[PDB]
Amino acid sequence: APDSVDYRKKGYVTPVKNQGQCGSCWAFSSVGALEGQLKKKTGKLLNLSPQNLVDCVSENDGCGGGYMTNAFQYVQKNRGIDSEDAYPYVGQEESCMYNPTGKAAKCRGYREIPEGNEKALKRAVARVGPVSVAIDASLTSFQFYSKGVYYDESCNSDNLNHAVLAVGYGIQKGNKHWIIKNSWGENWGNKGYILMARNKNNACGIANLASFPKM
Ligand SMILES: *[C@@](O)(CNC(=O)[C@H](CC(C)C)NC(=O)c1ccncc1)CNS(=O)(=O)c1ccc(Oc2ccccc2)cc1
Repeated sequence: APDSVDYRKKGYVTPVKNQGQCGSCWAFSSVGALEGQLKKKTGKLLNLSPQNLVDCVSENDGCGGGYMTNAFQYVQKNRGIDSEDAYPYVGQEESCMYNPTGKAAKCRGYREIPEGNEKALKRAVARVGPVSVAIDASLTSFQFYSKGVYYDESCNSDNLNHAVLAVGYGIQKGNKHWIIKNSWGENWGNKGYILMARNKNNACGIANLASFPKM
């Protein structure tokens, strides 16, 4: 095989979810990194709580938006995060009600990849596991995706607006790609996932806002 890795096979990825009518795409992306590690450093994968981050991370906007690094700082400074079953996802802002009894994971910090360095991202993905990324998902060609390696020249690396999780990488039919997991339910794209162009000058700004937590 060539240089390629798919973590879904491995077991580091949790089933696809839907954010709904809440811009909590960031809470979903941080939770995914958190799970990748929890598997890697435990052996058992478990569903972590996006709702928990949505309500308690005051440094962010709730369903209004938020960064992922800001999500990690909270898990640390709080010392634990809930599991889904413990803190259900209602897709809406409400009171932060963290149940320490159901604390399912924790981290001790994080690390951003060099702004724009695709190779630095690829290494992180291969040596760390799923990384949290932020791309330009405004283009309709992105939204109506069903198959193939997406690439749109009019995509803007300066319009970081949608946060997702890079699950792996590899080639297709002479096409390099970043295996991306979205949070719009398993009805969008290829069962929730989309293959984005890899090595095409950092398309849609894939490497402009990456990070992963340390556990
Ligand atoms: C996400 O909902 C909220 N996104 C953000 O907060 C992003 C992510 C990180 C990187 C902070 N903010 C930024 O990317 C940003 C970074 C750097 N500089 C400026 C800004 C929104 N993304 S979306 O693709 O527009 C979107 C997502 C969900 C949605 O709701 C649905 C859910 C399910 C089905 C249908 C719709 C609508 C739009």
